[PDB]
Amino acid sequence: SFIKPIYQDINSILIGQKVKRPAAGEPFEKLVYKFLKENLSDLTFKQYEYLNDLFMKNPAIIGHEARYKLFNSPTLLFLLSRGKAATENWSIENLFEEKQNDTADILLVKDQFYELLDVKTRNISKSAFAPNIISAYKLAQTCAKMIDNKEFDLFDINYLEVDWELNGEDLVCVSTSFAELFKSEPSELYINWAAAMQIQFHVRDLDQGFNGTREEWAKSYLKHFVTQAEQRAISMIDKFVKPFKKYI
Amino acid sequence: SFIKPIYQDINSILIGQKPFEKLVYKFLKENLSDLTFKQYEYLNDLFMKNPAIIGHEARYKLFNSPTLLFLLSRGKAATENWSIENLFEEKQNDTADILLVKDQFYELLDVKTRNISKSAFAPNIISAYKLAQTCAKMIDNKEFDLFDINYLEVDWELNGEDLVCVSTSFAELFKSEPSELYINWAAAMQIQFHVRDLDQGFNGTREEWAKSYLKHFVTQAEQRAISMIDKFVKPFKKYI
DNA sequence: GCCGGTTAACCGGC
DNA sequence: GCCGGTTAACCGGC
Repeated sequence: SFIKPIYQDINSILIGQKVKRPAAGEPFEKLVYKFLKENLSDLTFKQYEYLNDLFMKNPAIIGHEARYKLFNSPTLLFLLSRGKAATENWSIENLFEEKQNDTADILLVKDQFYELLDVKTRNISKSAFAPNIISAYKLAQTCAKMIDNKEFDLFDINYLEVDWELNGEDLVCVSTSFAELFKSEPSELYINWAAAMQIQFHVRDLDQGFNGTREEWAKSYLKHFVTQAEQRAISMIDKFVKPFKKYI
Repeated sequence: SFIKPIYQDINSILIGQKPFEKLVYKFLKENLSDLTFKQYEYLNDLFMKNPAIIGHEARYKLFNSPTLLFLLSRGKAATENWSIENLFEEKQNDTADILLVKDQFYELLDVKTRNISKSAFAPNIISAYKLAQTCAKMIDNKEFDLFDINYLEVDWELNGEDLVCVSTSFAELFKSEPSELYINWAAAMQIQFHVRDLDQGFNGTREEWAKSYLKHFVTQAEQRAISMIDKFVKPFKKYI
């Protein structure tokens, strides 16, 4: 993680910091971005801003196929790149904006290594509700592609969690948390199928005691994923079928 | 439906105006004034007219309807903690966007929006599960003629700085062929369609609709289960 | 504590 | 034309 060495720096900056009251705390992410662009400026990219960048760097490379070759990475191409029609229709006069379904919130790159940082926010006033982290399915392909292409030391997926509460007309940061996905026990990940199949947890609750290699983590997760999938399917007959079979 | 017989009306005062939530509530308020509520406004109302009772079990009986209880009501806690000084604020999880009631009959109007600019993506309408429980609750309690769930797609496009409505549709869920409904499990188990595409060729009774939908649901459930294996299992076995 | 269902929509594959 | 994943997080049952 490029952000860890100065996490403490951030915690101090964000704790206390306030924002406008109209996710709910989307402002806080901006602050986090703003901050990063000030201390790790030559590393910081909103996801789309990296695509725009890479395509300006080679204007004689047009069409999707050619543009896709510019990633040097099947895994990354899969996590970061936009559609084939979207990549086709890219131009200086037609840059990428934000995309709702996009993988990361913020991207930290340095010497071909990539940290993909999601910035999650939380209303601590209300009852804890573990948010969607990432698609269990998307993560699955990610792991598969990692294995197939030998890409084991190219990129990390990390999260920052900004805790806030309602205080008058503005909203304030009470605390934060930081964790790294590939440093958690894969088989302890909670997959909520019904919830668009998303792994779920609060960052402060994520464990960081994985011991093996990156490649072990992927196999281990794929193992857990496949296993949760086998079990989810049977559990479906009982929840959504059985209880209703009488009425028909 | 109380909306249909003035849909034409509505349609007129919407095309041309200027992700983005378009009122519609305002209008419904003016015309059929007494019969419209922004949902929670109804709850507050329902409770404000009965200050005589507190506690959640006592207040859940103010629905006099197992089935209505299920869709409109808030959890035991928030109910209990309801006072004329601590009313309900907007909650995202609320079923209806707008609620019209009359003669002890309820129309649950939902207001969808669409950007004709971007390519068509059937929006989540209602949860397949939530709908199955409803049908289940209708039957058990023979509540077949009490409520409708209808919709009102509002289409629009951007123009320099402002978004303009370019048309509106309207459909009735309980007039659609149940077996035609798309249940996209991955999308939180939601029914997916655009209103202007919802078929309306159903003619059977209400009890028949529900019975049918439970058959549809169950079928698509077994179907979804099996297909998890070939999508989420087979493809990764090779890695472990 | 433990657990999992909802809202709003929104892209892109072949 | 046809088909289905994704993002933001969110409440309340027992």
